Formats: sequence, C-alpha cells, structure tokens
Amino acid sequence: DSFVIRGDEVRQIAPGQTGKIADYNYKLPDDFTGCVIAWNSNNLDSKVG
Amino acid sequence: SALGKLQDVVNQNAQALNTLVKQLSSNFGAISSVLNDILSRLDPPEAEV
Repeated sequence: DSFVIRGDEVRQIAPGQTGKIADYNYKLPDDFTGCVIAWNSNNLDSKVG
Repeated sequence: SALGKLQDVVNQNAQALNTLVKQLSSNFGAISSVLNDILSRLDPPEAEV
C-alpha cells in the first residue's frame, strides 16, 4: 500500500494507534503483521508555491 | 454447640462463595474493576491489556 503523508502522520500509521487521519483514511488491524517503510521526499513531492 | 460439624461445613461453603464474589470485584492491578468503564475510558489496545 503506497501513499504520501505528512511528518507527524508517520506515528499514526501503526496498528492500535489512534488518530483522526488514521481513523478516517487508513487504519491497520489490531492483529496486523507486517510494516511501514517511510522516506523523506522533500525534493520530489514539494514544489515552490 | 452440638451440631458444630454441619454448621462449620455450611459456613465454610458460604464463606468460599462470598470470597469468590468479593474477589470478582478486585482490580488485580487494572484501572477499574468494571469492564464497561475500562472500555469507555481507554483505547482498544490499553483496554485490551
């Protein structure tokens, strides 16, 4: 599952972790197995203006 | 004090039942002794723990 989020949203992307965006966009199950790989993309996903 | 054995047996059974009922209302280190309040106050992970 590939997506783009903000900085503090990384914590909310976790099984059993509460959050407005996590509860509204993408939530992991309580018995989730697997994981998240997050990398900065300030030079690709950020544009002036 | 002539029927001591039967009275003692009955008292022991009643005391065991009462002790079990009282021990039902023990926290055992939890936040509260009632599960509904624990579910209401806590998030699913901590409430489950």
